[PDB]
Amino acid sequence: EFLHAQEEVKRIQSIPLVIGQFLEAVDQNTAIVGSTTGSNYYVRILSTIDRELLKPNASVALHKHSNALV
Amino acid sequence: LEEGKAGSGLRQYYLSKIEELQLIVNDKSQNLRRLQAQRNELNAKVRL
Amino acid sequence: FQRCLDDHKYKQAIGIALETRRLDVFEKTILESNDVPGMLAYSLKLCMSLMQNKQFRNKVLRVLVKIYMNLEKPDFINVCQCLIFLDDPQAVSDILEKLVKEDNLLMAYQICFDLYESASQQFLSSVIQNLRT
Amino acid sequence: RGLAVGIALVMYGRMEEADALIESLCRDKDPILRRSGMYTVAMAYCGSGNNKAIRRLLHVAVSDVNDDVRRAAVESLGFILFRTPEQCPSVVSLLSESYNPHVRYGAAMALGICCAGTGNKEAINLLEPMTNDPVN
Repeated sequence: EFLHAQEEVKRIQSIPLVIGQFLEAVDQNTAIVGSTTGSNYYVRILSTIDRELLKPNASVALHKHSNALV
Repeated sequence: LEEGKAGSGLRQYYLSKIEELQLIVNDKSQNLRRLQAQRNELNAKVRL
Repeated sequence: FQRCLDDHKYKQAIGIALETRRLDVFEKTILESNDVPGMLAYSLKLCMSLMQNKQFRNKVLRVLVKIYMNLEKPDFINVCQCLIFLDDPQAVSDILEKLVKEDNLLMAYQICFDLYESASQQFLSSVIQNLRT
Repeated sequence: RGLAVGIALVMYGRMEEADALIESLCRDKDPILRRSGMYTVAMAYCGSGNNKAIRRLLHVAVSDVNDDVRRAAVESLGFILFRTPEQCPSVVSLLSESYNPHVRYGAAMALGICCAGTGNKEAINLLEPMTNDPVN
């Protein structure tokens, strides 16, 4: 089941991602990102990304439906 | 020796017998708690 | 075992006697000289608590009731601690009919209560059939 | 489900005499009938410290794919170990922290039936985060 978990975490990102830009970080594993569709959002972020690449600004990859940082 | 002949004949049979039976139980509890925490790490992974 | 007889301590004797599955050595250590005849009370709890097998368990349990019948007073504990495991219906009915026969309705009155609380259905239905015979 | 408990209850304290039926119910592809075989090995081995019981009863508790049969596996723990209540805190405590709730459910009622009406307080020590679980 540990290998099932790492697979399903892995295959959430190989997808037609949408691209927004990182805006602000609330805390651990949750932040504010604004999309390039307009309409600024507030979603959860992963545990994969090292958090030192989100300074105030970075173009980021976002899921369509769940809309989280990818 | 009422008990001195009984201590070395029919109690020393028991005292030698329960010695290693204590040593294995002393050994396996060390080995068990190693297996406990190793399951505790991997279960803490999967639930996360 | 003769050294265990020369011990004068016979719980050391009763250990090996239950290891090697021999039972006349079991009978002699309780029908020995007067050295605490409640060794049967130790041996009953020893067979109650830590006996895994049931094949010779009843055999050790029924070589106990040979000395309980050969003890002075039969009634008290031996029936509802041994025979309900040994599930002999008519053995209970006959010896309780014996206890009524010497006009002793005070302790037979006790053992019927202790039988109904402990033992199960169809052992009590089987003995009460052999009651009215 | 009515015949699940019924064929488990037709045998009771046989202690060796069920094993042809015990093996046959566990092998079948019906999940309810595998579940009923787990109740049957409970009721045939009540109050006995059989290593053959607790091995076979808990091997399917970890391995099996339906979750209802995983419960009735770890619910049968107390039926075979109620006479010696010292062992049941030591064997269910790590199963009470599993990843699925179905194991964690039958872990809790295994404490309820093994230590029946004692002041054990070690089972109570285990049930304190159990009543504070996220799952309802």
